[PDB]
Amino acid sequence: TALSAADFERILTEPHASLTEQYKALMATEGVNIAFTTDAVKKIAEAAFRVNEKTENIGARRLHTVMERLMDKISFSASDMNGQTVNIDAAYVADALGEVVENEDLSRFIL
Amino acid sequence: TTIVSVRRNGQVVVGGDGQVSLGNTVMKGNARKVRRLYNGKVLAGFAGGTADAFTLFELFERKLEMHQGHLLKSAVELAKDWRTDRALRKLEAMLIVADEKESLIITGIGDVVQPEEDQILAIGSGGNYALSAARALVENTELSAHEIVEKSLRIAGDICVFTNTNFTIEELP
Amino acid sequence: TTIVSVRRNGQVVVGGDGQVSLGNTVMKGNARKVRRLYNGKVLAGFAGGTADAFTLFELFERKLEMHQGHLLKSAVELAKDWRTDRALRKLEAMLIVADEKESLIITGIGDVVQPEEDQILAIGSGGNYALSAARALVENTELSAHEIVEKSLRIAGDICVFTNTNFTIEELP
Amino acid sequence: TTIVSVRRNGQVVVGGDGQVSLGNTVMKGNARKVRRLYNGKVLAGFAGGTADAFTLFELFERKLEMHQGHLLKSAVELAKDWRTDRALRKLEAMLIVADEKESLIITGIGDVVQPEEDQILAIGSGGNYALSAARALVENTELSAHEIVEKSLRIAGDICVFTNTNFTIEELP
Amino acid sequence: TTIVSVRRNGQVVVGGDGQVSLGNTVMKGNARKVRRLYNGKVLAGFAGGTADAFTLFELFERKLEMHQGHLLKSAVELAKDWRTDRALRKLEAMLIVADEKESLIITGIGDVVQPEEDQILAIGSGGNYALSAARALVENTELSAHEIVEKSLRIAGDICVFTNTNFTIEELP
Amino acid sequence: TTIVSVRRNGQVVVGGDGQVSLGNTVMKGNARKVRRLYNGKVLAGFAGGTADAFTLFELFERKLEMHQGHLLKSAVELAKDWRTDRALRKLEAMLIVADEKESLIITGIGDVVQPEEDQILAIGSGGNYALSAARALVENTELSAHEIVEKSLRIAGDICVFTNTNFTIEELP
Amino acid sequence: TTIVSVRRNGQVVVGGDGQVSLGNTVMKGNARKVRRLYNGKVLAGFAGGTADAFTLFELFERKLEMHQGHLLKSAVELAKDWRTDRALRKLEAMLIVADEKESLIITGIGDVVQPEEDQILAIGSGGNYALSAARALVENTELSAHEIVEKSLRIAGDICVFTNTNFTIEELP
Amino acid sequence: TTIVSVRRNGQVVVGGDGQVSLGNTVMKGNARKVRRLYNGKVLAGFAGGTADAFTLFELFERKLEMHQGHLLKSAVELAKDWRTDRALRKLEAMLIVADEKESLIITGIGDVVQPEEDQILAIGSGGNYALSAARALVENTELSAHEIVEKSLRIAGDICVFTNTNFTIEELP
Amino acid sequence: TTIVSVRRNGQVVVGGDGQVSLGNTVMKGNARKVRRLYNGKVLAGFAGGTADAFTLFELFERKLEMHQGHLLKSAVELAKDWRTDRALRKLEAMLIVADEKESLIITGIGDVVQPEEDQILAIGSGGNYALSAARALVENTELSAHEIVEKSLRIAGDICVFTNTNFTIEELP
Amino acid sequence: TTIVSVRRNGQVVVGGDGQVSLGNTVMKGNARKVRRLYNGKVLAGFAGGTADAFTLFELFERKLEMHQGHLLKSAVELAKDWRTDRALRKLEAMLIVADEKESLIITGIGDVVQPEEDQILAIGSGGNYALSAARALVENTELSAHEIVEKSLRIAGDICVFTNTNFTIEELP
Repeated sequence: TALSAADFERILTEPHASLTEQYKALMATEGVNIAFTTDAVKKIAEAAFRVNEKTENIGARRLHTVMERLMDKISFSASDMNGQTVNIDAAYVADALGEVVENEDLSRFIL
Repeated sequence: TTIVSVRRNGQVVVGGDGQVSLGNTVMKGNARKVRRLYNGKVLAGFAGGTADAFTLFELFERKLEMHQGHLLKSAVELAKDWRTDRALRKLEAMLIVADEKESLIITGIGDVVQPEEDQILAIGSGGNYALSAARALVENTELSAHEIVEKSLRIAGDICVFTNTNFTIEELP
Repeated sequence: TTIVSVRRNGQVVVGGDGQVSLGNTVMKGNARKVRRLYNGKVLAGFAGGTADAFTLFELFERKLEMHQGHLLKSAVELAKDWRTDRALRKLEAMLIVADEKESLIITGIGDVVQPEEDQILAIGSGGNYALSAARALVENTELSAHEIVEKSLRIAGDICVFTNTNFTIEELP
Repeated sequence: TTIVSVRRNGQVVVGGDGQVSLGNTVMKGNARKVRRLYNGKVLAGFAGGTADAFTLFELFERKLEMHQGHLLKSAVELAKDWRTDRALRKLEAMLIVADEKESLIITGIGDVVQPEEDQILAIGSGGNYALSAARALVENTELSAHEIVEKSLRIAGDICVFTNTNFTIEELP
Repeated sequence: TTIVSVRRNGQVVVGGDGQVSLGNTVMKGNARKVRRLYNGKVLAGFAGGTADAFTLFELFERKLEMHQGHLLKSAVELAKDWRTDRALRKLEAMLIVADEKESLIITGIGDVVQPEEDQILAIGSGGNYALSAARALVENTELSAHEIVEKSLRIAGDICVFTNTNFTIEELP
Repeated sequence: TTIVSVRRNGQVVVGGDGQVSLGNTVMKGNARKVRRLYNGKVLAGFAGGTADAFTLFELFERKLEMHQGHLLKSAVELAKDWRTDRALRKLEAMLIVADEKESLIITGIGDVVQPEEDQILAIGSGGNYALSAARALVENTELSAHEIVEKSLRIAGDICVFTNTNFTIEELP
Repeated sequence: TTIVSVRRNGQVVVGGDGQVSLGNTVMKGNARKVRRLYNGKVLAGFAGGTADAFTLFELFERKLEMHQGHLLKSAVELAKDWRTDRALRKLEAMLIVADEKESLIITGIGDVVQPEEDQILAIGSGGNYALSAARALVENTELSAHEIVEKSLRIAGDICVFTNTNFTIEELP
Repeated sequence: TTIVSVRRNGQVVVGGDGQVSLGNTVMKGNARKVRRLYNGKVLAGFAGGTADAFTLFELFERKLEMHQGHLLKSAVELAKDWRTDRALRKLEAMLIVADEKESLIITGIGDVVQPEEDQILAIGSGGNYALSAARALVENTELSAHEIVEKSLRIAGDICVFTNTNFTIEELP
Repeated sequence: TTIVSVRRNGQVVVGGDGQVSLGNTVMKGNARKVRRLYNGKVLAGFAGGTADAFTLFELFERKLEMHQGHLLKSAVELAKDWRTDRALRKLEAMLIVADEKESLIITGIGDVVQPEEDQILAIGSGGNYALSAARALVENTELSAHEIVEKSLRIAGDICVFTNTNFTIEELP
Repeated sequence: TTIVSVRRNGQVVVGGDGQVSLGNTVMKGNARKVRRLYNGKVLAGFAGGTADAFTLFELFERKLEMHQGHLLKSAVELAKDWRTDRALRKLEAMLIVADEKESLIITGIGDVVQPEEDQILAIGSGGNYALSAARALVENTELSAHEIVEKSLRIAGDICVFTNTNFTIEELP
């Protein structure tokens, strides 16, 4: 079966080497700790699902492209911010990527 | 044929009669002209002489079950298959397609048309007769999109000699 | 239209639909294409274009009036007003006329035609349909004239896009 | 053009647009296609070619004058001047005439036609559009004759490229 | 031609005359128009001018002896060979096919049609004449599907000038 | 349609009505006939029956967003795709394109045309009517290129039966 | 040809080109297509086939002679000689007639037409061009009738291959 | 168009008007119909509806700048591209080409024609008119090939409705 | 042409006149229309305008000298080359072929036809005339197949204007 | 054109006029219609509109200078290039070819025809006129094949409006 909103929430943590862990570790080596609250995991699974039902449904691999946009601000200046516990919550995730509405299909080629 | 579609109160109905005409004779009078697509997610009514009318239907399916049922995108993806260098033949028929979201009319020549503000669509010889009764009703009555399609179809079967009172109607949700 | 007449058991019946069609649209559905002439002692059903159909009819009537209603003679007299030097004017319309004794089919270029042995006559775009169905029933059932007429008419209204099902049937005691 | 007439509640209304179209261009837009005859006690609306439309109208008038304005008899009298030996001359035009008592549709090859039960009549390229819209409103609202006419006329002017929206409506107290 | 198929009491008959017409002349008058397919499992009658009429026949065989004689599937597999991007030419003919289970009509344009409730099928110029006599009989007599096809074929040979009384009938089982 | 383009005082306007005609009926009356291209750098108005009219539009885009929006070069690059050994089909339509620099008219047959000294362009059935009013104004009034396009379009909607007063106008800068 | 007439400020002007074209060649370029009638108190310009144009003209003149030059009554009297039993003979030509008080357009099948509010009339292949140009000028400038006529005539001679620029203009003090 | 070429006293002139006709209307009236080729070594005038008329022009260039400007050889090399097994489409146009040495007329159907003894060439609707005035002059006057082309073009613009007095002339050396 | 073949008493004859017609003129009047195939084993007569008539002949040869002269099989192998997906062009002609065993008629459209019980075959404009005389003779005389072909051909040359009395006959064994 | 070829006393002549017709006008009147092939070994005269007429000429050359000038074999090798599966286009023209040995007529449709006993060949609009005069002479005079061709050509130039008295004749040896 396909992966729902809830199914995208679990695949983000439960699996060994999940994206939540992989970034927790790849950013711990920089000397930085990061918290992935639960109300913020919902807004990443039900925010990568919103994109799969308005474009090609690439599946779980959608999470990678979403995370990479989220862990974009941190991944760059992580070294220059050694020893800090950043709280990634609903407020951060929300204003981390922006919004993604459909293209323009209509107004372009339809009379 | 006479294929009409009205949309009122989160309702999308699509009706059509059932007369297969050959010359000035009637070969089959029960024919289902409005079919369901994508597991029942979209409505499609066709007109334009069996063969082409059908292959146009199929081509829009192979486009829906390849775009997650995104009506508008499926429509344009199909239209673009005519507007290229190497054309996709040319079909003597047109379709009225609609799901919970949008409703359209696609021609086998390669064009997609959106309804006018009132959201009413009709096609086929008995087309404008139904479209005239529909607009009449929608603008002056409270009738449901189903009642209207039902009423409008009959008004058109009694004027068009290629349309009967034997119709099949489908609605969403 | 479809006008058919069967004669069986001292009964003569003339019936026809009521669809007046202008182009491929339908103007009137309750037309009376069969009427009684000469003090109701003779049946007349007409196909062809409306106007001519009526003039061809009104003409046969004046003839019937001048000839004590002799169906056969009146037809001939009328046909003879086309079969001469000074033409009468070709009418695009045919009549099926019948009285107690005879059944005849008169045309607008003047020529009276008698039925074949079976005594069945039919005219109109859906003529042959009614004719086929009628020949079948007369040859394979004990159905009365009236029933065969009624039955054939429908079988034909179902095939002809110009014939409806609103019938007008007249029989002759 | 588009001329339509609805009769309801002891009211008879005859309305029509005003577009005189030469070829695919428009010559006049404020044409009066409906006029009053016999001391304003009878309405007439005409479609078809301008000149013939007029002669067909002027002819029915002279008849009306000679018969105390009996709409029905005048119609027949005039039809009978085509349904004879010495033709009158086929006119490419139709009229819709109506007085307090009757509504009729006369053509230029002579033949008077009565409406179907609903008492609705329409002629012109945009006829059936007004006819559909009209049947819809008469069967599903309590709208007055006048309103139904006005409403249908527009619904049709919107579909026919030969019918505009400048209407001329006449009712009969 | 005139090809008709009736189905009554677990009986499936398929008849057709034998007149090969060229212009308004008769070239061959014995021709077998109804052939047997799949070792005698299915009946096929064709119409539409030799050549195409034949290549359509063959194409339906290469589809039966490639689908275990599954009429309906073979039909659609064939039809789909026209409704694609790269068409399969276009044939000026049509077939009436039927086995113990179902009966169909397949056109060389790419469409399959199922009978109407009565299960009667006819094709060719003499088509509707037979279809009219058939329905007449089926609905008003006890005659076997064979007797009916037989009777209906003759009624049609006496009206169509491209149909004779020299026919070949096949039935199942 | 009527598509017209005037250029006065560093102003480039391009207007067109919004009537999609099918036969002599009107299917859609709001249609945007003037669209924007290359992020809003160029104006394009089309005429010639949906499909082709559109694929001609697209093809000029794939040529602008492949030549840095150089109108003239994009035009000719497109035209040359018709003037070769292996043609690019043939389109039943034409475009009026214009940016701050130049204005043109490209036909789907493979030719590019530059305006005449006054810099006015019109296409479509209502074409010359607008072009006549335009030249009238440009040469005798001070009106802006927008006011003129606006005025000229209406003059043309009142004469062409395939042009309405429901238009969409775009200007640069 | 192109014949146009504008009336503004108690002035009435009728003007037209001078190109007599036989087939796609040109026979005469200095033709006078506008002339004065009834002691120069009424202007007449004619389009259509030469001869007919002339007979249509000479006819209106005799009428004008018999009715003290009443432009309106003369037109109607002449129209009525077509709108009757005994036809006059269809003439392929139109006239634009005008005197101090009225402007009118008369055709050869009998039917007088009045201008729309703006009081502008034009006929001929190049009619609508002059008409569009004229409407533009009358609605947007203070130009005299004469100037607008002169101006529109040219704008039309430039678009019509049958209209040249050699004009003949007549105004009515 | 009207394209004519006279040759007198080591002079080679090639003129042509400037009217682009669409239907019976004039779209552009300045158009350069005579262009220069091979750095100004050869003159080319075309006729036959833009598109093809142009692609024929280009194809003769790709043959000149591939054969050192050898007119005659370039001509034949081009002609031979039509006279093969695999044709080169087919063009609805023809060219008059001439350099200091020779002068020709090449058709997009694949043929090259040499003048007649007098060395005069004309093409297009206005063709023969110019060719008639040309021969008239060449044979009876001393006028230069330029004066003649100039004079002959006008004579042809006053007879052909598709030719104007707005021409562009080129000469060699 | 007129090509006829009779078969009586182990005799197979095949005659044909010799008139090659172009328009309504006669170009060659000796032409051999009946040729011998497979070392003299089979007779072939053609009709249908040289070119195609010939290429149909060759194609039946390349099939005989590839199937051991098995007429029937060679025929069908050829017919099947038309009834496939990728057609074999289409020939405007037909052949009458016959050896000691069988006799046939093959059309360049892809069909093979066997004679009727009497074993008489004719083709070409003069076809049926010969076929009428042939049947007349075979059924009422003792004449040899040769004498009959001879006699029938002449009867046909005297009625068909595209058939002469200059024929070439071949027989087997 | 008019192309004729007579053969008397080891003499083979082939004449033809020189009028290139375009519509009903004459473009070139000196044109050489009879050319020499294979170093002067064979004569060829063509007719049928430049282009095709020419490419048919070339294709017979590429076949002679590839078969040692063997007329008959070169002819058939060329004809066979049309009678195959993959045709060689189709040419609107025909040739009369003759060397010391034989003389033929080859059409660009794929057929070769040999003269009738008298050895006279003619083609083109003026064909039969020359062929009539030729046979007249050959059968009743002693004139040489050259004198005859000369004489016969003129007789045909005076009757055909597409043939002149400006001819070019070639003979062998």
